[PDB]
Amino acid sequence: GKELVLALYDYQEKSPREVTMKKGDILTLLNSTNKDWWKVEVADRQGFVPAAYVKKLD
Repeated sequence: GKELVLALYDYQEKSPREVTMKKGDILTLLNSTNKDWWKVEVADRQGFVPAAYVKKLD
């Protein structure tokens, strides 16, 4: 993924495959094939966060 999304809420990772984000963060959308969990890159960290908690910038 190369597109960006905006974190709508803070989100602390709850499992090994998740990643933490803060509201306002601009993340790189890595994979949105799953309806519920999108893989994103926050700073230099990658992982899944709830899809509904981020908003595509496009």
